Amino acid sequence: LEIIGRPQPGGTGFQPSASPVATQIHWLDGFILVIIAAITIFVTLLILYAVWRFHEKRNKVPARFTHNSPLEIAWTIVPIVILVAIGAFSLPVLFNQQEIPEADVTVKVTGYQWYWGYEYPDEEISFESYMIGSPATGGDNRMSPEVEQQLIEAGYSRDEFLLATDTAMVVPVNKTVVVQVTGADVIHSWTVPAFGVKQDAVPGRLAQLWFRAEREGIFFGQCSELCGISHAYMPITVKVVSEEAYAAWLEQHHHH
Amino acid sequence: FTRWFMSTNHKDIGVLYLFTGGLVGLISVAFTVYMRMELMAPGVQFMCAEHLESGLVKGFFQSLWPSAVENCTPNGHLWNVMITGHGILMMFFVVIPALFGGFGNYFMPLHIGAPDMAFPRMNNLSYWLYVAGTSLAVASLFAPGGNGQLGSGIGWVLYPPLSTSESGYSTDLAIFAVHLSGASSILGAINMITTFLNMRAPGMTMHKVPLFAWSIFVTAWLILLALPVLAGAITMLLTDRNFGTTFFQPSGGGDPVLYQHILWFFGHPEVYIIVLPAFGIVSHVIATFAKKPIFGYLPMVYAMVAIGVLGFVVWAHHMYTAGLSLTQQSYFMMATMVIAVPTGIKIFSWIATMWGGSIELKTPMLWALGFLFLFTVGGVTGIVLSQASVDRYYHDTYYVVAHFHYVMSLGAVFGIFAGIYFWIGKMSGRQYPEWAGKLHFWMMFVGANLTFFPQHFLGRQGMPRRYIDYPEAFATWNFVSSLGAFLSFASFLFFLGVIFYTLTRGARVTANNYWNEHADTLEWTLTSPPPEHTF
Ligand code: HEA
Ligand code: HEA
Ligand SMILES: CCCCCCCCCCO[C@@H]1O[C@H](CO)[C@@H](O[C@H]2O[C@H](CO)[C@@H](O)[C@H](O)[C@H]2O)[C@H](O)[C@H]1O
Ligand SMILES: CCCCCCCCCCO[C@@H]1O[C@H](CO)[C@@H](O[C@H]2O[C@H](CO)[C@@H](O)[C@H](O)[C@H]2O)[C@H](O)[C@H]1O
Ligand SMILES: CCCCCCCCCCO[C@@H]1O[C@H](CO)[C@@H](O[C@H]2O[C@H](CO)[C@@H](O)[C@H](O)[C@H]2O)[C@H](O)[C@H]1O
Ligand SMILES: CCCCCCCCCCO[C@@H]1O[C@H](CO)[C@@H](O[C@H]2O[C@H](CO)[C@@H](O)[C@H](O)[C@H]2O)[C@H](O)[C@H]1O
Ligand SMILES: CCCCCCCCCCO[C@@H]1O[C@H](CO)[C@@H](O[C@H]2O[C@H](CO)[C@@H](O)[C@H](O)[C@H]2O)[C@H](O)[C@H]1O
Ligand SMILES: OC[C@H]1O[C@H](O[C@H]2[C@H](O)[C@@H](O)[C@@H](O)O[C@@H]2CO)[C@H](O)[C@@H](O)[C@@H]1O
Ligand SMILES: CCCCCCCCCCCCC
Ligand SMILES: CCCCCCCCCCCCC
Ligand SMILES: CCCCCCCCCCCCC
Ligand SMILES: CCCCCCCCCCCCC
Ligand SMILES: CCCCCCCCCCCCC
Ligand SMILES: CCCCCCCCCCCCC
Ligand SMILES: CCCCCCCCCCCCC
Ligand SMILES: CCCCCCCCCCCCC
Ligand SMILES: CCCCCCCCCCCCC
Ligand SMILES: CCCC[C@@H](O)[C@@H](O)CO
Ligand SMILES: CCCC[C@@H](O)[C@@H](O)CO
Ligand SMILES: [Ca+2]
Ligand SMILES: [Cu+2]
Ligand SMILES: [Cu+2]
Ligand SMILES: [Cu+2]
Ligand SMILES: [Mg+2]
Ligand SMILES: [O-]
Repeated sequence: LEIIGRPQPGGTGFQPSASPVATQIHWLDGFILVIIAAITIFVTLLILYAVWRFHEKRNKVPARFTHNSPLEIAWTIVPIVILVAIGAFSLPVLFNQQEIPEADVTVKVTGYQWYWGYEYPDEEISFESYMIGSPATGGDNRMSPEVEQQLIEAGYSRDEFLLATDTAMVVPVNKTVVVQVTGADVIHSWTVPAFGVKQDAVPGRLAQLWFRAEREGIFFGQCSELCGISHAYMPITVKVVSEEAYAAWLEQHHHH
Repeated sequence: FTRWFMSTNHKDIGVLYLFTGGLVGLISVAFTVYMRMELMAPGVQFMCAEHLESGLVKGFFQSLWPSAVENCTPNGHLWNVMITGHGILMMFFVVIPALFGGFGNYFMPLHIGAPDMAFPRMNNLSYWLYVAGTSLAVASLFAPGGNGQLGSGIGWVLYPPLSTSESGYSTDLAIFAVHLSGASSILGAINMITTFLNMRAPGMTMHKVPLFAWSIFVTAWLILLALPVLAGAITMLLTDRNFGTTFFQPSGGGDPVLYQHILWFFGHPEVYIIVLPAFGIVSHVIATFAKKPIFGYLPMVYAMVAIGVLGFVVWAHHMYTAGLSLTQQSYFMMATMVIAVPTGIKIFSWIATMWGGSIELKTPMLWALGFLFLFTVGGVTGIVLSQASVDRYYHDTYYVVAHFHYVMSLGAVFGIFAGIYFWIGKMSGRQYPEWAGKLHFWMMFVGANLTFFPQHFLGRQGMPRRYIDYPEAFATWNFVSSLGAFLSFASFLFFLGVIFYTLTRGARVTANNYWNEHADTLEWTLTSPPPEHTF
């Protein structure tokens, strides 16, 4: 399996997209980025021009005007129009994001200090996920020869330290996955950047998210609500595989 | 003598606020230097559990030298205490005390021709509540806290149930600290509002009040509505921790998300309380050094009033991933976007003030020009984050950290520096050396941009907030960001040198108005410094 959902050295962009929702986010952000870079460059060029054109050695008697009504009507309406354009493209994206479709696969995620518990209610499967290198695996949340060995044996490298977990949430490609997120002790937050999803794990509440992964691979996330001393050390691994590789994984969990 | 600390004159309280805010700012900036030392490289090298077994002072100095990973057991609790302490100090005990308690107490009465605040003894009490709060905040760092260590590692907004489960009583000291800070702010707001309405000089109609005084006035109203709410929110934390209540605990029918609504109902107004007096200072500074009256004085006033009001109906943009329904998410995103229109009016009117003027590029003007550019960078990423669909990715990442450092530490802080260089001659009778103010500006301009612009990249790559350590791939831009913070720190030590030089041996100020005629408010008609008893 290819490692796809991961930060890359020196990266300045988004993590690669592996869901339609993530693709929408990349487009909406790129659309807004061109606009706000245009606004910022515009404002900056105005300031640099005004400082150059009206420097005291070049303009020695200052004007005195304090109004210009065509300009003020312009610079009030054009922002309003820019923002309405942004809202028009971004509200559909928000609506696609938050309207939960019908699940092909259903996973119930519980956040703990400091690890994640997964249950597949249709399959009567449940397990816990700890960072490779956490105390659960024998470590103390730092790199070491033993931790590097465990990463290799699990199919990763030392580069995936702090992202890779001992167990992964396995899902089939091109299926609608609905995840139900809650917290067991404090608030945590479950996210996978490559899927464009993030949902807080609040004790006493069950909240839902959805994704449909569009290619196979490995995708990482990290807990995203400060939860205590090992907030930095309770990540998320998602493996997207073929329909029958997924069934194979299911069957390996079935007790006869 | 301690005749400074018992003074009730608004000028002396303003100076006490300025200096205290500056000292606390130095402490909190020092925390960030340590933070960025640990973030400079992946793996944990400084915040080792091994350093706890030594004493407080010995373990301190061991903490500042790097260890190899194999000899360093990561101590995430110390990281969480440092960043919590850094944020609490900034948001409650540094920038509002400097802008509002400092420049507000000193110059708002001068700007309206008032001899003093309406309740001078209330003003002196407000300063001591600020120092009491500051002392509890610092004491909490050394009190028994989470995980059987010292200090509270719960973030500056104290989300439950983490904040109500954290062991020890360090968190209780932090809550008391925030109580005292709100009390100090409420007394100040009462004084500003009474003085503004009741003690203007004869002839000083409200449409003749200078913009700075307006900004303090609007800020004082936001305080009166926002801070009592915060006092409620955090008292409920105190009663869940200590008096058996269950407001935020699901076992007893509570809801942790209820706390977030109450807290952010204060939490967003808090940032407009921070920045409005900086808006006021930018207007005075830009008018002076463009040698041109402010463009659109009345839209400037109304835009500040519009921003202040809208700031109270947008709070849940801090909660897009906390379980808001689609309808709430769509409202708060649209209400938040509106704030860009009044703010843009002020940005464009500051450029319009420069336009057609005769521009003098002295140090206060450099800070104000930097403000215009850098506040715009921070404000447009705030608009990005307002899109809940995109905040899904950016929430709790360093893209948020980049946003709010551009509006706060390259925005509001630039307004603080613009004010200090603008007014130090008027307050002290001594003038700063021009070349050093310019060098301070350019060192801070380069360093602060190197510090925080790469955090946009880290956020886009998915780096979460409040992490002691990070995956290897985030190393490059974390390294650049730490170099920028070290340069920024150098620029601030140099600034403290510049202030020390100015006050002990700076060129003597002889003029009442040592700038020019377009510094046209009443403080420039008085001596430098103004007489002990005004108007
Ligand atoms: C000085 C303090 C300050 C100020 C002024 C602001 C101003 C704004 N902020 Fe910010 N913010 C913070 C301090 C501040 N903020 C802090 C501390 C946090 C994190 C809290 C925490 O979690 O710890 C935060 C986080 C925060 C969030 C939550 C993000 C998250 O946690 O995921 C959001 C949501 O939208 C937000 C948006 C905005 C917007 C829309 C503005 C607007 O007011 C900005 C408007 C300004 C401009 C837009 C630029 C000028 C305008 C023009 C040039 C006109 C043309 C522009 C357009 C048409 C776009 N900020
Ligand atoms: C005013 C607000 C303010 C200011 C000025 C700063 C200044 C800095 N901050 Fe930040 N910061 C916060 C508000 C601020 N901060 C908040 C609210 C949080 C959230 C905490 C949490 O997560 O709970 C935070 C968290 C935060 C993080 C994320 C931590 C994490 O998620 O783990 C980082 C990362 O490096 C950071 C670094 C810095 C650096 C390097 C500086 C500076 O070193 C940059 C350079 C600035 C200077 C050199 C001087 C600044 C001037 C003054 C402060 C004026 C006082 C002086 C006078 C009156 C003379 N701080
Ligand atoms: C104006 C005043 C501002 C004060 C700023 C103080 C700056 C101090 C810089 C710290 O020095 C570096 O710290 C790194 C640790 O982050 C070390 O990383 C190296 O050494 C570590 C071992 O401790 C390894 O784990 C790292 O991978 C490796 O990059 C490195 O040797 C060391 O030179
Ligand atoms: C990082 C911090 C940021 C720095 C903020 C800027 C510092 C503010 C100015 C310093 O304080 C001033 O110092 C003057 C010293 O010359 C005093 O003059 C005083 O001098 C005599 C005593 O020295 C008094 O009798 C007079 O009333 C009075 O004119 C003046 O009162 C006082 O306000
Ligand atoms: C811990 C942080 C460390 C930060 C390091 C700061 C380094 C400071 C550089 C010192 O050199 C200074 O350069 C000034 C500017 O060139 C000189 O001003 C000289 O040049 C100016 C012209 O620019 C004149 O206004 C002055 O009168 C004249 O003294 C000044 O003499 C000289 O001492
Ligand atoms: C922790 C870091 C601490 C770093 C603190 C450094 C900040 C203090 C800068 C002091 O610089 C002074 O600036 C003056 C310029 O304003 C110079 O006067 C020079 O310039 C005047 C001309 O403007 C002459 O009249 C003077 O005689 C001549 O000495 C003076 O030499 C120089 O020392
Ligand atoms: C009281 C409570 C504690 C207060 C904390 C503030 C402590 C800061 C002390 C800084 O004092 C300055 O130190 C510089 C030397 O280290 C001197 O600049 C000198 O060195 C600069 C750099 O070379 C030159 O530009 C200048 O010309 C030259 O005056 C400067 O005169 C002097 O005033
Ligand atoms: O993604 C497209 C989106 O379109 C519709 O959503 C509308 C909604 O119906 C209207 O009330 C409007 O005000 O908001 C949305 C604008 O996109 C569909 O209802 C929705 O299911 C679909 O995802
Ligand atoms: C594919 C690389 C994207 C790099 C974009 C950098 C985003 C920087 C955000 C800052 C916006 C301020 C105008
Ligand atoms: C202005 C937006 C530029 C386009 C964004 C790139 C899209 C990234 C994902 C596309 C991959 C589709 C499978
Ligand atoms: C309790 C098991 C959770 C999954 C652990 C790792 C996933 C195994 C890989 C599944 C098929 C990959 C091709
Ligand atoms: C001189 C006191 C200001 C704080 C300096 C920042 C360094 C903090 C080191 C923390 C050491 C852990 C006990
Ligand atoms: C090669 C052994 C380590 C050399 C680097 C030590 C850097 C220590 C910097 C300490 C900074 C104190 C604020
Ligand atoms: C005695 C328990 C603490 C009570 C604090 C105030 C509770 C009222 C909640 C009001 C909700 C927000 C204003
Ligand atoms: C964003 C602030 C930029 C302001 C332009 C400064 C140009 C200064 C040129 C030198 C002036 C004499 C020192
Ligand atoms: C009279 C000379 C102008 C004073 C300029 C002082 C600052 C020069 C630029 C410094 C840039 C530092 C990065
Ligand atoms: C590979 C070790 C990197 C060590 C870099 C330390 C740089 C310290 C920068 C201090 C600069 C202060 C302005
Ligand atoms: C200025 C108000 C912005 C609102 C806008 O983004 C959307 O509501 C339009 O569909
Ligand atoms: C592919 C194997 C499916 C086996 C199925 O019966 C179990 O998941 C039910 O416990
Ligand atoms: Ca490190
Ligand atoms: Cu967690
Ligand atoms: Cu966490
Ligand atoms: Cu807000
Ligand atoms: Mg969060
Ligand atoms: O905010």
